[PDB]
Amino acid sequence: LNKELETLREENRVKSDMLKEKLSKDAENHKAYLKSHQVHRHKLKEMEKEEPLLNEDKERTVLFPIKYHEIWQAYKRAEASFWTAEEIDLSKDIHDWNNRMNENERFFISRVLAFFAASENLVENFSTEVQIPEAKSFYGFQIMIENIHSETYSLLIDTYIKDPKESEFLFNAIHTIPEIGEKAEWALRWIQDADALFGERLVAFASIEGVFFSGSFASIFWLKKRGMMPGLTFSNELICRDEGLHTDFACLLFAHLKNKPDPAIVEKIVTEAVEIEQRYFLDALPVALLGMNADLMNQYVEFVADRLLVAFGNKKYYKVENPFDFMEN
Amino acid sequence: LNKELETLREENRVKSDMLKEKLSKDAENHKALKEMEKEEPLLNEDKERTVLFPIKYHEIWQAYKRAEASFWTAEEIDLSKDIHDWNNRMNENERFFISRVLAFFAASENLVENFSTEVQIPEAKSFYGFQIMIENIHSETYSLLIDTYIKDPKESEFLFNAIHTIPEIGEKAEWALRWIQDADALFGERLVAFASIEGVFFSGSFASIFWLKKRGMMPGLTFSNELICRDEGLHTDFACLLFAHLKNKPDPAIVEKIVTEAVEIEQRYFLDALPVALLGMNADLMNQYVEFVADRLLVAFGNKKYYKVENPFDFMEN
Repeated sequence: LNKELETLREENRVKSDMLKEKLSKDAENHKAYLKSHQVHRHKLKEMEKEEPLLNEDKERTVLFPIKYHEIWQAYKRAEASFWTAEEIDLSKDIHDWNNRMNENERFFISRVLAFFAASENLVENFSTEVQIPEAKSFYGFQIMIENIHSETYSLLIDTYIKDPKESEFLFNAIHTIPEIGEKAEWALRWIQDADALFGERLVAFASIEGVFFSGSFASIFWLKKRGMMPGLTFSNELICRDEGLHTDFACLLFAHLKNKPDPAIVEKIVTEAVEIEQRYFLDALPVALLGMNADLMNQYVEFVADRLLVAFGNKKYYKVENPFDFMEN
Repeated sequence: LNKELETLREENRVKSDMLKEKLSKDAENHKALKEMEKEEPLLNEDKERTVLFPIKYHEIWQAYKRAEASFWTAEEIDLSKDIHDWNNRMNENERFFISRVLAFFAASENLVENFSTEVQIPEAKSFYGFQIMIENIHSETYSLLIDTYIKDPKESEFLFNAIHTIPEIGEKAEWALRWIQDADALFGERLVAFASIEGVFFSGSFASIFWLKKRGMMPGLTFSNELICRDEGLHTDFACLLFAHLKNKPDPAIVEKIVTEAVEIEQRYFLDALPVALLGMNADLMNQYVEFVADRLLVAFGNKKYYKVENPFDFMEN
């Protein structure tokens, strides 16, 4: 019952709040920062109008001579990976859901799906900006391929849970998770607020594809090890692959930026993400529920962020290592 | 030389201007609902939904799947016998008309900024997402093509210079600022203008290239030109489908007038810039096709056939 859940959250109530606190005074620490940099950020955001990645090269309509090979190469690498939800064999799955997965497992996973099927930016704040065809291609496909992800998670939810009676409780007891709110505030902070430099939004976006969900991906690769939910594992593999292709791209584009953000920010955006992500599992879904070690999970998310930081130019802040070998890929 | 070109434009100088004039006083005739818009289901989020499956809008969805299942890349286009036919089978007149028709394709924000952004139904967003993605492959294709047949950028350059002096581009431009880029421009009207961009504003080139299929040539081109057309149709049809869900539809007069102004700029594309004669076609029949195409769209929108002409081509029977 909720009993164990309680014990489990309890074991990680201390660490949770250590974070739950360590975020709060970030809504302020921010107002503080911006307040005293009103002048500086103006200069940057003003020079923004001069980043090649952000201005049309009207000396071009040929629409081929490949100027940005590195980018293009990213488009092709992803155009070549197209896949639909109907390639997902979901047969042995329904079986393992009732005769192999215990009560604890049928819970963790159900919730982790409900998460995926919940979480404008890509299009309206990025695909619109960026004046190089090479990149627009990548983004278009990114938006298109992410819509297939969305279909997938629902198909899945809709395959395993056949009693909407539950499916309903499920989604009700999912919008009370303090993490959603916190994630929300994390976003209004670096993304939805104007006067928010492009380069900073790139770090926040890559953090959404590369950090804000690395915890669920691995949790599902764990089910692969104990050979189960074959269909899920398969979709969960293609998706992860994808969100990686996507994260890497942000990095690649960051690189073309001339006026990059202050390393401090790059590190702080990522960092605040990690903390909300770890807090996902030391509060809402305990990885213990499916045989995982909370300490190692926390450690992975840190690894993942660390990895991203280096991709961005900053330096490993965590300095932890890959606590999982099945995520070696 | 430019001589024949002149004779050809000449034969259709009278008809051209008839139109060239019949557009001008449209920038004025124009100068001469949006609140309820906020109440069209297609335009408002149904927050009583996250499940992101229960298929509410089957008609739409069906459109998405029908198009998700048609995915194709530029690298499936065999462009071998093409390069051959471009030099040893196509005459001077043909190398010209086609070159220019490619340069056109490779020139012509709306789909996304105006539309994909509006329309609060997932079923539709999926379709649009794929639409934007698949249209980017079209763009790549036309350039690949241009880049395969024309290997001397020295030409490729003249080509693109003597292509931005075409009065049609400007006119098409004004046609757009009129129904699309101007604010206070009802959604339903922009749908008619958008469908006109996928279904009418380029029907003339598609057919012109299906004509090369008849006389068996440019096999690669014909093939790409087939998949693309198929696509832009899937796309046009969709607009119609969405128009249907609208509760406050535009005044039939507008629906007819937007389409109509399009047709005229489209016909004028070939009675001024590229004469279909150049590749053995009959300007009278072309003009007649564009009219057929528009006519067909009007009925799709609910209006009535304004031209009443018929399909002057059997190879476009599809």
